[PDB]
Amino acid sequence: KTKQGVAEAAGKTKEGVLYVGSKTKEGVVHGVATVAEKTKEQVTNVGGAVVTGVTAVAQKTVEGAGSIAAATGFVKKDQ
Amino acid sequence: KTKQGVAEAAGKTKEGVLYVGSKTKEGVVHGVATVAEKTKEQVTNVGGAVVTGVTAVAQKTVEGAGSIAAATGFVKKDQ
Amino acid sequence: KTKQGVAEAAGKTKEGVLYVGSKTKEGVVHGVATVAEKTKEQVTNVGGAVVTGVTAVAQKTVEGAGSIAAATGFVKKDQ
Amino acid sequence: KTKQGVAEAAGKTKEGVLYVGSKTKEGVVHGVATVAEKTKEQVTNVGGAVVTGVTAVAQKTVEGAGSIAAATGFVKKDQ
Amino acid sequence: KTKQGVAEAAGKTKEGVLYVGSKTKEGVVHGVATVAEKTKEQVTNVGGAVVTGVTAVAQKTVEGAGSIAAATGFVKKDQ
Amino acid sequence: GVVAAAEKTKQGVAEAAGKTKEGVLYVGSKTKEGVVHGVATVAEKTKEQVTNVGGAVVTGVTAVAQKTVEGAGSIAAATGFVKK
Amino acid sequence: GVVAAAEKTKQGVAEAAGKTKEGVLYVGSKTKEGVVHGVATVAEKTKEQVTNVGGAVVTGVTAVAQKTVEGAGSIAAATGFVKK
Amino acid sequence: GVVAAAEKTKQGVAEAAGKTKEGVLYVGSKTKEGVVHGVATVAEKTKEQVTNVGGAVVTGVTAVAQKTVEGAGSIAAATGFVKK
Amino acid sequence: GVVAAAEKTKQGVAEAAGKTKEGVLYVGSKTKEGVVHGVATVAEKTKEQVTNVGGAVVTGVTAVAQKTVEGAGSIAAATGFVKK
Amino acid sequence: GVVAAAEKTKQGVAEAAGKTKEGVLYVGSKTKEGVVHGVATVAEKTKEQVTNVGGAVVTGVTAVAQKTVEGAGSIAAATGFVKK
Ligand SMILES: Cc1cccc(C)c1NC(=O)Cn1nc(Cc2ccccc2)c2ccccc2c1=O
Ligand SMILES: Cc1cccc(C)c1NC(=O)Cn1nc(Cc2ccccc2)c2ccccc2c1=O
Ligand SMILES: Cc1cccc(C)c1NC(=O)Cn1nc(Cc2ccccc2)c2ccccc2c1=O
Ligand SMILES: Cc1cccc(C)c1NC(=O)Cn1nc(Cc2ccccc2)c2ccccc2c1=O
Ligand SMILES: Cc1cccc(C)c1NC(=O)Cn1nc(Cc2ccccc2)c2ccccc2c1=O
Repeated sequence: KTKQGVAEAAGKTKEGVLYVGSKTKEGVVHGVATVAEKTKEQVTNVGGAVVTGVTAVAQKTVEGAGSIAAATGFVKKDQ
Repeated sequence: KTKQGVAEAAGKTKEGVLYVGSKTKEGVVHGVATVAEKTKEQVTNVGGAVVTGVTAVAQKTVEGAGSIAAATGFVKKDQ
Repeated sequence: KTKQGVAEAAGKTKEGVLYVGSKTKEGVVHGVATVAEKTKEQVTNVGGAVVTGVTAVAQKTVEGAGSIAAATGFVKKDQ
Repeated sequence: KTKQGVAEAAGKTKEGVLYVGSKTKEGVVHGVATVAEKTKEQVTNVGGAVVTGVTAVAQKTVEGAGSIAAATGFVKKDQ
Repeated sequence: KTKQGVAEAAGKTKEGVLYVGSKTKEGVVHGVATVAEKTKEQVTNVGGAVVTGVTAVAQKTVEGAGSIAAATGFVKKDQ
Repeated sequence: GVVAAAEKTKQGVAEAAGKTKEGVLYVGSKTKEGVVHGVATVAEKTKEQVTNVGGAVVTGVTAVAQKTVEGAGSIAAATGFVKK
Repeated sequence: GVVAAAEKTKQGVAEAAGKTKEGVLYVGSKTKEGVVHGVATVAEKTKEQVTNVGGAVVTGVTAVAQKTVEGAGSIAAATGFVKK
Repeated sequence: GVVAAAEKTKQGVAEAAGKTKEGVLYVGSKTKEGVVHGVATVAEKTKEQVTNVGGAVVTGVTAVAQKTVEGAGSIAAATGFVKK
Repeated sequence: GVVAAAEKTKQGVAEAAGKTKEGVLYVGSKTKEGVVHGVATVAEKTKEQVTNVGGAVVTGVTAVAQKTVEGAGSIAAATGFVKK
Repeated sequence: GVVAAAEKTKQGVAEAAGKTKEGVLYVGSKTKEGVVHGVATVAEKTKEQVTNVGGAVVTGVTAVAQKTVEGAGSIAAATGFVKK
């Protein structure tokens, strides 16, 4: 047997109130807040990559090798 | 047997209130806040990569070798 | 048997209130705050990489060798 | 048997209030705050790498050799 | 048996209030604060690496040899 | 007077404002005003006798959460002769 | 007077403001005002006798959370002759 | 007078402000005002006798959290003749 | 007068401000004002007798957290003849 | 007068400010004002008798945390004839 990333909860009672709960989070992006007020942005681009936004990426994979989650704002000119 | 990243909770009672809970977080990005007020930005790009934004990347993988989570703002010209 | 990164909690009572909880955090980025007020930025880029933003990367992997979590703002020209 | 990075808690009572909790943190970046006020930045880049932002990287890996968590602001020209 | 980086707590009582807790921190970066006020920065880069930002890296690995956590602001031209 | 001008450009923005008053903004925030969370009570054999004559009595297991803006929040108020 | 000008450019922004008053902004924040959290009480054999004559009595297991802006927050108030 | 000018540029920003008053900003912060957290009480055999005549009495296991802005926060107030 | 100018540049910023008043900013901070944390009480056999005549009495296990801005925070106040 | 100029550059910033008043900023800080932390009380056999006539009495296990800005914080106040 093998357990990985497992949340387990067990409870037992006779009389009263019983609460049992389990939660799991794998590859989760939570709570991203961004505010821009009275911001001046001037961009001149000639054949390049410019990124000034908000990016939130969450990736979960099983048995995956060589995977890329996020590749933002790049110039790739391989031969 | 083998346990890795396992959250376990157990409780037992006879009379009263019982609370049992378990939580797990693997590859989680939480609580990213960014504020830009009265900011002046001037960018001139010629064939390059410029990144001035907000990036939040969370990646969880199993049996994955050579994986890249985030690659932001790069110039790659391999031969 | 083998335990790694395991959170365990156990409780027992007869009468009253019992609280049992377990939490686990692996590869977690939490609480990133950034403020820019009245900031002047001037960037001139010619074939390079410039990064002036906010980057938050969290990566969790199992059985993964040679993995890179974050590679930000680089110029790579391998032959 | 072998235990590594294990948080364990056990409690027992008959009458009253019992609280049992366990927490684990592995590869966690917590509480990063950055403020820039009335800051002037002028950057001229020609084929290089310039990084003036905020970077927070957390990586947790098992059975991974040769892994790099963060590689920020570099020029690599291997032959 | 072998224990490494293990936090253990045990408590027993009959009547009253009992609190049992255990915490573990491995490869954790906590509480990084940076303030720049009225700062003037002028950078001219020609084929080099310049890093003037805030970097927080936390890496936890098991059975990993030759791993690098952070490599910031370098020029590598190996033959 | 407030004047903003932009002449002979390719892309131009000219904004002029006399008086400006900003307001409140909440982006990805959580608020808790007057919140009761997680109350557990266990009673086995409780004996209670109450004799109330012209008054306010609050007994037992009571959980009250109140949020008042332009008024008063009371649990037990035994008053008299409230005028105007 | 407040004047902002930008002449003979490719990209130009000209902003002029006479008076500016900023406000409150909450980005990714949490607030707790008047919050009761995590109360546990165990009672086995409790004897309680209350004799109230023209008053405010609050007994038992009581958990109160109050948030008042322009008023008063009271738990037990035995007053008299409140005017204007 | 306040003047800001930018002439003969490729990218130019000209901003002029007469008077500026900044406000409060909370980015990734937590606040706790009037918070009761983690109260545990165990009572086995409690004997309580209360005789109240024209007053405010608060007994038992009491947990109160109050947050008042423009008012008074009281637990037990036995007053009289409150005017204007 | 306040003057800011930038002439004959490639990238230029000209900002002029007459009067500036900064405010409060909290980035990744925690605050605790009027907070009760971690109170444990164990009572086995408690005998309590209270005789209240025109007064404020607070007994038992009491945990109070108060945060008042423009008012008074009281636990037990037995006053009289409060005017204006 | 306050003058800032930048002529014949490639990248230039010219900022001029007449009067500036900075404010408070908290970056990654923790504050504790009026905080009660870690109180443990054990009582086995307690005998208490209270006879209150026109006064404020506070007994038992009491934990109070108060934070007042523009007011008074009192635990027990037995006053009279409070005017204006
Ligand atoms: C809650 C409570 C219980 C028992 C004893 C008392 C004194 C209180 N407190 C208050 O009534 C507070 N109050 N007073 C007034 C004014 C007023 C009250 C009664 C009669 C005539 C005028 C009021 C008017 C308009 C909207 C709200 C309110 C308010 O909220
Ligand atoms: C809570 C409580 C219980 C018993 C004894 C007392 C004194 C209090 N406190 C208060 O009533 C505080 N108060 N007073 C007034 C003024 C007023 C009160 C009563 C009658 C006429 C006018 C008021 C008016 C408008 C909206 C709110 C309020 C308010 O909140
Ligand atoms: C809480 C309490 C219990 C018993 C005894 C007392 C003195 C207090 N304290 C207060 O009532 C404080 N107060 N007073 C006033 C003024 C006022 C009060 C009563 C009657 C007429 C005017 C008030 C007016 C408007 C909104 C709030 C308030 C407020 O909050
Ligand atoms: C808490 C308490 C209990 C019993 C005895 C006392 C003296 C106090 N303290 C206070 O009432 C403090 N106070 N006073 C006033 C003024 C005022 C009070 C009563 C009647 C008329 C005017 C007030 C007005 C407006 C908003 C708040 C307040 C406030 O908070
Ligand atoms: C707490 C307490 C208990 C019993 C005895 C006393 C003296 C106190 N202390 C205070 O009431 C302090 N105080 N006083 C005043 C002025 C005032 C009070 C009563 C009646 C008329 C005016 C006040 C006004 C507005 C907002 C707050 C306050 C405040 O907080």
